[PDB]
Amino acid sequence: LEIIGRPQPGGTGFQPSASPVATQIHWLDGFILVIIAAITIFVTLLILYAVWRFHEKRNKVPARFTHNSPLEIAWTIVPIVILVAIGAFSLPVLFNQQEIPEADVTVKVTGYQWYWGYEYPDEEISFESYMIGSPATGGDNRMSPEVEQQLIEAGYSRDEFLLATDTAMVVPVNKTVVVQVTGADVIHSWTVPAFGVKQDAVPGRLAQLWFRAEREGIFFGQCSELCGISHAYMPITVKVVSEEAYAAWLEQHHHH
Amino acid sequence: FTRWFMSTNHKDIGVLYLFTGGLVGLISVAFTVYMRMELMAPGVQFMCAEHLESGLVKGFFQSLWPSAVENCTPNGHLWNVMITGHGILMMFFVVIPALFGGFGNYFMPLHIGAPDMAFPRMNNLSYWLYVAGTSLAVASLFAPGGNGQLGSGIGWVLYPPLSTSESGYSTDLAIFAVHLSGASSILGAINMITTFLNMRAPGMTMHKVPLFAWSIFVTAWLILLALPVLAGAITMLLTDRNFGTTFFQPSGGGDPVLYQHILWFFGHPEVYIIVLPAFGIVSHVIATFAKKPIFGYLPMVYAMVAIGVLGFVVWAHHMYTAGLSLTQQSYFMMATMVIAVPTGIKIFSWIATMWGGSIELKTPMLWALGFLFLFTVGGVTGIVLSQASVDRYYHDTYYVVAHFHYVMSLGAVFGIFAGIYFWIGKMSGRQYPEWAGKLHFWMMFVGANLTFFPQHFLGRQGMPRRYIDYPEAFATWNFVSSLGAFLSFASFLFFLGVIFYTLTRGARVTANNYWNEHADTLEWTLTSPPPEHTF
Ligand code: HEA
Ligand code: HEA
Ligand SMILES: CCCCCCCCCCO[C@@H]1O[C@H](CO)[C@@H](O[C@H]2O[C@H](CO)[C@@H](O)[C@H](O)[C@H]2O)[C@H](O)[C@H]1O
Ligand SMILES: CCCCCCCCCCO[C@@H]1O[C@H](CO)[C@@H](O[C@H]2O[C@H](CO)[C@@H](O)[C@H](O)[C@H]2O)[C@H](O)[C@H]1O
Ligand SMILES: CCCCCCCCCCO[C@@H]1O[C@H](CO)[C@@H](O[C@H]2O[C@H](CO)[C@@H](O)[C@H](O)[C@H]2O)[C@H](O)[C@H]1O
Ligand SMILES: CCCCCCCCCCO[C@@H]1O[C@H](CO)[C@@H](O[C@H]2O[C@H](CO)[C@@H](O)[C@H](O)[C@H]2O)[C@H](O)[C@H]1O
Ligand SMILES: CCCCCCCCCCCCC
Ligand SMILES: CCCCCCCCCCCCC
Ligand SMILES: CCCCCCCCCCCCC
Ligand SMILES: [Ca+2]
Ligand SMILES: [Cu+]
Ligand SMILES: [Cu+]
Ligand SMILES: [Cu+]
Ligand SMILES: [Mg+2]
Repeated sequence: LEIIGRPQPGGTGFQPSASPVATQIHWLDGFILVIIAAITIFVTLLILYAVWRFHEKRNKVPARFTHNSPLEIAWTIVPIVILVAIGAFSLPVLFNQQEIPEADVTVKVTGYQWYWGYEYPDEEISFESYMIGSPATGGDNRMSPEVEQQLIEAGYSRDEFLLATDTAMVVPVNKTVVVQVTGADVIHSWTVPAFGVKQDAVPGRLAQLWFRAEREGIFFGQCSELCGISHAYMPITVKVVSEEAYAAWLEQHHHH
Repeated sequence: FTRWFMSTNHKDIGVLYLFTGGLVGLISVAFTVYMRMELMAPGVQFMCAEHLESGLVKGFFQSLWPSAVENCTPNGHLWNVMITGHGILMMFFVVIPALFGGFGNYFMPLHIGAPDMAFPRMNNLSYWLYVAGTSLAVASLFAPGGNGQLGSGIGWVLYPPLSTSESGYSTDLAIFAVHLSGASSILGAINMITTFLNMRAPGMTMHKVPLFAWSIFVTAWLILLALPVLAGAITMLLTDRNFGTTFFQPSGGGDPVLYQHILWFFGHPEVYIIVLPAFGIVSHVIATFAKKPIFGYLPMVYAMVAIGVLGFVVWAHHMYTAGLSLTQQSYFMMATMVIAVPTGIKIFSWIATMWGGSIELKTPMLWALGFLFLFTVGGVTGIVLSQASVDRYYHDTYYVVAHFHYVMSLGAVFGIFAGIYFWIGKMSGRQYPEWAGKLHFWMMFVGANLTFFPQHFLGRQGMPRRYIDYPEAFATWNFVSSLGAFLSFASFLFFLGVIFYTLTRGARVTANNYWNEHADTLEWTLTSPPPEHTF
């Protein structure tokens, strides 16, 4: 499997998209980015122009005006218009994100200090997922030869340290996955940037998110609500595979 | 000489707040330097569990020198303690005390022609509550805390159940520190409001009050509503921890998310409490050095009032991933976008004020112009964040960290520096050296941008907040960010040099108004420093 959902060295953009929701986020952000870069360049060029043109050596007697109605009209309406245009594109995306469709695959995720528990209620599969290099795998949350060895054996490399876990959440490509998220002890947050999803894992609440992965590969997230000493050390690995490979994975967990 | 601390004069209390805020600021900035040392490179090199075996002093000193990864057992608890300490000091014990307690107490009575505050003994008490709060916050760092170590690793906003299950009593001390801060702020606010309403000089009508005085007045009102709400939230944490309540514990039918609603109901106003006095200072400075009256005086007042008011109905934009319904998310998104309008507008007014002026680029003016740029860069990423669908990706990442350091942290700081250079001659009788002012400005301006701009990239790449260590791929922009922080630190140490120089051997101020006629508010009609008893 190709490692797709990961930060890349010196990156400045989003992680690659692997869901239609992530694609919508990338587009919406790209659209807002153009506007805000324009606003920022505009404001900056205005300040710099005003300082050059009206420097005390160039403009010796200051004006005294404190009003300009056309300008005050324009500079009020234009911001209002800009935000309405953004909201018009933005709300449908929000609606697409938060309206949970019918699940092909259902996973229940529980955050613990400091690891994730996964349950597939339709399959009676359950397991825990620890950072490779956490005390669970014999480490103490740092790189070491032993840790690099474990990364390699699990199908990763040194570069995936802090991202890769001992077990992955495995799902089939092009299927609707609904994830039910809760916390066991404190608040955690479950996220996969490549899917455009994030949901706090709050004790006493079960909250839902969805994604449909549009290509096979490996995708990482990291716990996104401070939850104590090993917050930095309880990541998320999702493996998106063929329908057949997913079935094979399921059968491997079936007890006869 | 320690008859400084018993004084009830608004000018003396203002100076005490400025120096104290400055000293606490130095401590909190030093925490950020250590933070950026550890974040400079992937792998943990400084915050090693091995340093705990040593003494308190010896452990401290070993922790400033990098170890090989193989000799450094990562200690995430110290990271969390430091960032919690950094945040709490800044939000409760640095910038508001400097702006509201410092410049607010010194200048608001001067600006409205009031001899002193309505209740001077209460003002003195507000200062001592600030000092007691600071003392407890700092003490908490050395008190038995989470994970059998010292200090609370819980975030400046103290989310339960983490905050309620943190061991030891470090967290209870932190909560008491915040109570004392709130009490200081509330006394200050009572004084500011009473004075502003009852003690204006004859002829000083509501429409003749300077913008800074207005900014302090609006701020004071936000404090009266926001701070008691925070007092409730944290008392509820205190009772969950010590007195058997389960407000935020599911086993007893509580809801951790309830805490968030109450905390952020204070929490949003808090950021406007921070920035409003900076808005005031920016208006005075730009009007002075553009030699031109402020563009739209009444719109400026109304915008501030409107922002202040709307700042109470947007809180849940801090909670988009916490489990809010689609309806809630949509409402808070719209409400947040609305408040963006009067806020963003004020930038146009400040530029219009410069426009057609006769501009001198002295130090205070440089800070004000820096403010306009940084506040804009920060404000526009706020616009991005308001969109809940996009916040899904950015929430609890370094993109949010970049946002609020630009808009809030640097906004307040550039406001503070603008005030200090503007007013130091007035307050002390001594003038700062102009070349050093400007050098400070440029070092800080370049440093701050190097620190925070790369953090937008870290956030886009998915780097979470509150992490001691990070995947190798985040290395480049973390390294650049850290070099920026070290340069900003150098600039701040230079600043402290500049202030020491100014106060001990700076050129004697001889004029009442050492700027120009367009600095036209009352403090510029008094001597430098003003008489003991003014008006
Ligand atoms: C100075 C204080 C300050 C100010 C003014 C702002 C301004 C804004 N903030 Fe920021 N904010 C903080 C301080 C501040 N913020 C802090 C401290 C946090 C997080 C704390 C923590 O978690 O620890 C935060 C976090 C935060 C979040 C939650 C992010 C998250 O945790 O996931 C959101 C979401 O809506 C948000 C939105 C906005 C918006 C839309 C604005 C807008 O009001 C900005 C207005 C826009 C501009 C100033 C741009 C310039 C505009 C023009 C020149 C013309 C106008 C044009 C248009 C409106 C198109 N902010
Ligand atoms: C006003 C608020 C303020 C200010 C000024 C700063 C200043 C700085 N902050 Fe801070 N920051 C916060 C508020 C602020 N911060 C908060 C609330 C958090 C969240 C904590 C949490 O996660 O819970 C945070 C978190 C935070 C993080 C993320 C931590 C994490 O997620 O793990 C980082 C990372 O580098 C950081 C860095 C810096 C740096 C390098 C500086 C500075 O070094 C930048 C350079 C600036 C200077 C050198 C100027 C200093 C001047 C003053 C402070 C004025 C003093 C007063 C007088 C002179 C009268 N801060
Ligand atoms: C959205 C971005 C905006 C950023 C802000 C920068 C723009 C500011 C431009 C101000 O424009 C000036 O406004 C004056 C007042 O309206 C006009 O004076 C006119 O009106 C005055 C009376 O008010 C007279 O004194 C003058 O002679 C007469 O030219 C003047 O022509 C015009 O150039
Ligand atoms: C006036 C401003 C004052 C601000 C203070 C600034 C202090 C600067 C500290 C720089 O020290 C560096 O720290 C790195 C650790 O981040 C070390 O990285 C190296 O050594 C580590 C082991 O210690 C390895 O893990 C790293 O990969 C390797 O790059 C590097 O040798 C060392 O030079
Ligand atoms: C811990 C952080 C360390 C921060 C780094 C500090 C770097 C300081 C550089 C010192 O160089 C200074 O440069 C000034 C500017 O050239 C000189 O002023 C001189 O030049 C000015 C020219 O604008 C004149 O106004 C002054 O009167 C005249 O003294 C000044 O003598 C000289 O010492
Ligand atoms: C961590 C600590 C970092 C260091 C911080 C120190 C910052 C403050 C240094 C101020 O430097 C002074 O500036 C004066 C103002 O420019 C100079 O006066 C010079 O210029 C005047 C104005 O032309 C003349 O009248 C004077 O005689 C002539 O000495 C003076 O030499 C120079 O020392
Ligand atoms: C491939 C995407 C690169 C885009 C990086 C620019 C992000 C910077 C955001 C902050 C802009 C504030 C004006
Ligand atoms: C091989 C060791 C490299 C030496 C670098 C030491 C870093 C010194 C940091 C001290 C700064 C204190 C604020
Ligand atoms: C007095 C001449 C100084 C040299 C010009 C400096 C330009 C000032 C621009 C500052 C604006 C920062 C955004
Ligand atoms: Ca490190
Ligand atoms: Cu966690
Ligand atoms: Cu976490
Ligand atoms: Cu807010
Ligand atoms: Mg969060």
